Order: sequence, then C-alpha cells, then structure tokens
Amino acid sequence: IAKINLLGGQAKPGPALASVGINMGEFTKQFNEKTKDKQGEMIPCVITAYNDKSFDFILKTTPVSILLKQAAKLEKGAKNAKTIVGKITMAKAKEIAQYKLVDLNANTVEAALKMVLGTAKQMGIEVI
Amino acid sequence: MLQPKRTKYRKPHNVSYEGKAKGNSYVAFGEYGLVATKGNWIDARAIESARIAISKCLGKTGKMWIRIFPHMSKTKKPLEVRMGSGKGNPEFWVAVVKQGTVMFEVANIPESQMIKALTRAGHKLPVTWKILKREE
Amino acid sequence: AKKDKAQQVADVSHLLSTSAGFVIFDYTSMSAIEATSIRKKLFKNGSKIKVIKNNILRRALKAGKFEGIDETAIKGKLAVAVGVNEIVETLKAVDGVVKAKEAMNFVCGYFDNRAFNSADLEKIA
Amino acid sequence: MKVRASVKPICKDCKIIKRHQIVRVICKTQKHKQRQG
RNA sequence: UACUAAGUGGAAAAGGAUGUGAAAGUGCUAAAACAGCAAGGAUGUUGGCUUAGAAGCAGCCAUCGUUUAAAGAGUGCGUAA
Ligand SMILES: [Mg+2]
Ligand SMILES: [Mg+2]
Ligand SMILES: [Mg+2]
Ligand SMILES: [Zn+2]
Repeated sequence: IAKINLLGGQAKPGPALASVGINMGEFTKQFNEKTKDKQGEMIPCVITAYNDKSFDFILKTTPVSILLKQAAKLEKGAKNAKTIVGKITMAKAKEIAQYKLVDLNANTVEAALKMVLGTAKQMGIEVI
Repeated sequence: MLQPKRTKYRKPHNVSYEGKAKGNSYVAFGEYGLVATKGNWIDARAIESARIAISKCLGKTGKMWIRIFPHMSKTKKPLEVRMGSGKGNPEFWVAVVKQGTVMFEVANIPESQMIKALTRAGHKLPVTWKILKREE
Repeated sequence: AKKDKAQQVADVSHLLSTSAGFVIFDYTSMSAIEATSIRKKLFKNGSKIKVIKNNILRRALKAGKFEGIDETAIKGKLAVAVGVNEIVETLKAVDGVVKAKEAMNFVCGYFDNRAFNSADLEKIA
Repeated sequence: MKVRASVKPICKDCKIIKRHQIVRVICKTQKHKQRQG
C-alpha cells in the first residue's frame, strides 16, 4: 500500500512504483484516463500495492483549507490565532462540506459542516 | 551580583547562622518555596547562580521572588600574611540563612516546572533545601 | 461508579428487551477504516454495532430472562449487532464483509426468542 | 559503562536494578549503563 | 519484646537508590484490579504557512474536529520529507 503524490496532468514518471513490480507502462493510461475532469488540479492516488499485480487505485481530493483561503478572499491566513482577519458564512462552509464529503469518513453532513469550522479555526477565520 | 549600595561600617562582626528562623519563615508572595534545613553563609555569587538557574528553567510567564539579601559583608586577610596589623579588607557579601528561612519562591506556572525550578536552585546552594507550599 | 453501572445495565437490558435480533462477533484483525466503512454501509438506525463489556452483557442477559446464550459469552471476545425490524439484511451484510475480510470468527447470537448455532448463523443470512 | 556517584534513568526505558549489592542502570541503549550508585 | 544483614556496630559530607520495618490517608478490584499475552490503535490530510522538504514525529499558525471501544496534528525509532 502506497499513498503517492501524482499530478493529474502529469503522472507518467515515478521510479518507486517499479520497485514493487507494478506494470508502469500499462497503468499510465489508467492513471491519466479518469483525471481529465479535474485537469490542472493536483491529485494524489492510493495504491493497493501487492503481488496480485491487478493494482486497484483510487484518486483523492486536493487537500483542505485552500478553498477556505479562496472563500475568505485572502492569500494566507493570519500568523496569530487571536488576530482574526477572514470571515466565512455558513453558505460557503456548506459548499465546501458537500465538495469534500467524498474524501471524508463522516456519516452525516453536519459533521462535515463543523469540519470546516475546525479547519477555519486553525486558519483563524471567524465562523459567522 | 546583589550588593548594598553603601554601608555605614566596612568591617562588621559576622552574624551567626545558628538558631531557628527569624522572619522569612513562610511562603507569603508565591505559593511554592525553597526552605532551608541547615543554617549557613551563602554569598551573592550563589544567589546569582541560583537566580539565573531559575530564570533559565522558568517560562515566559512565570514570576519569582528572592527573599534573602546579602546585607552583611565578610573580610579575608591577604595570603602569606602573619597574624596582626588589623582586620582584613571586605571581600564578598553573604546573606545569613538560618534553619527555616524561605530563600526563593515561584508562582504562575504549572507545578512540575516549579518543583523542577526549585530543585535546580537548591542544587546551587550549600544548605539542605526542601519544598514547601503556601497555606490556603 | 456503582450508580453509573446500574444505569448502564438497566438501559442496555431495556434495549435488548425491546429489540428483535442479536448476533455476537469478535474484534480480531479489522481496521478502524473498515469499522467506519461498516457503519456507513449499514446506515440503518435499526442496525447497530457496538462494543459491549462481557460482564455487562451477561448481567443484562440475566435481566432479560433469556437462556442458552451463556455459552456464547464465556472466555470469548464479544460484539453486539442489534437489529430492529429486519435482521436478515444486516446478517447478510455482515456476512459479505467477513468474506471480504482476511480472517474472522463468528459466535452464536439470538433472534426471535430463539437461539442458533454457528452453522445456523451460516444459513441465517 | 559510566561510573558516577549518582545514577538516575536517562530515558524512560532505563531501569534501576540492584546486583551484587550495587545499584546499576540497564537499558536498551548501551551508552546509558551506569554504576556505583 | 522488636530491629539490622551491612561485620553496620567498629569514623565522615553534598548527592543517589524498587534494602527493610512501623504508622497515618487516598484510587480500583470476584460488575474483575495491575503486569504480561492476543487484537485493533482511525478519517478529513499528508490541515496550512513554513522549509530544497516535513504532511502523525524541523520551527511553527496553532496545538483542530467527526466516526467510534479506541485513537494523539501522535510514542518514539525512523524516512531528504
Ligand atoms: Mg567500620
Ligand atoms: Mg530507597
Ligand atoms: Mg521506609
Ligand atoms: Zn536508556
């Protein structure tokens, strides 16, 4: 099992795969085939590395707290937790939650709502 | 180096450290304190070592008080000098610590750091130290 | 304390009294990711997987005036899989998952005021 | 082995024992063997 | 009648130690205690600045939240990371 970082538009390189026995050249087409709907975005892949050779792979969403920055209309969050700069309402929080519901292992959507508050607190953005 | 700014008399008689505790007997500024169990003469050099030790092992918000102060001076005749021809010149300042005087106290930081801080302060002093707390 | 334990035994006894299906499982070699996956695949309020104490389960069973389950809860690792209304689909789901697992045991459970055996659990799916 | 007048555990794995009426400290790391406690 | 296992007795300090005896309190325990053994020990994610890089284990912005029995921005080792 390997959690490898591969660009959606550029995933053909990577020597580490060759150490396990993965058929790199056949699987490059599979890597590129199902990521064209999210071209440009960086997408890591989880690989069920084993000796079966039929390596099933699963894509993965870009990491959180960059859409928080996008919605807060600021490039980088505050360098002090006490200092509050960005403000985010519940509507932007819920759009982020339904977007990131795919990668999250939470059963409900309110759990996903308060994940956004939790990472926003880390970013320092007031939850209004 | 704690040192009195001026003194009326340069060469006073030494002050005994034998006896119980006159003042500075109970923690009254902080709430943990370093009590002594053996009266002895400790000089301003040992205070500075202990104070610097406490400050280095303190944090960003801890606060400390130094109770004892080296009021009394002591002299020392120069080497290779035969007895006579008056008393020697003052050399170092010593604070008189009796059995039971609280020398250092600390507060405003968790208990473990305070216990550790008092330990490193007491390892710098000749007296046999002990930890005490402030009455509620 | 003792009062909290009394409250706990009472409510689990009430829950198993008002329930309709139960099956016991072990906790040998399955991941927490897999545990969250089982919770989401069930997704039914009637179906519930829970870690119960072995002692508390026997005492709640004693208060439930049932019999014969003692052999299940002896010198073993116990899970509880309570099902409300329909329990066949829950058993089918858990059976498919243990087949998807690497290794797993399976201990007799209780349903419809009757008890079953290990092979009876194999056919109850 | 380090011979010191005072012996105390260095890591959490260091364990104090008393062998042949002498207290020593043994541990996985051999840099931390102490004696003459 | 107790104590010492050191020939202490029959010389010594700062400091160190699961030596042993006595006492006074407090926590859990046959609704199972402690140690050990057998299992799991999570998700967003590898959060984000930051650093060539750190993303469970460089300094940080701090020191998140759900599922859940439990899980830590981790316990270390360790990986350029
Ligand atoms: Mg002798
Ligand atoms: Mg001892
Ligand atoms: Mg004793
Ligand atoms: Zn060690």
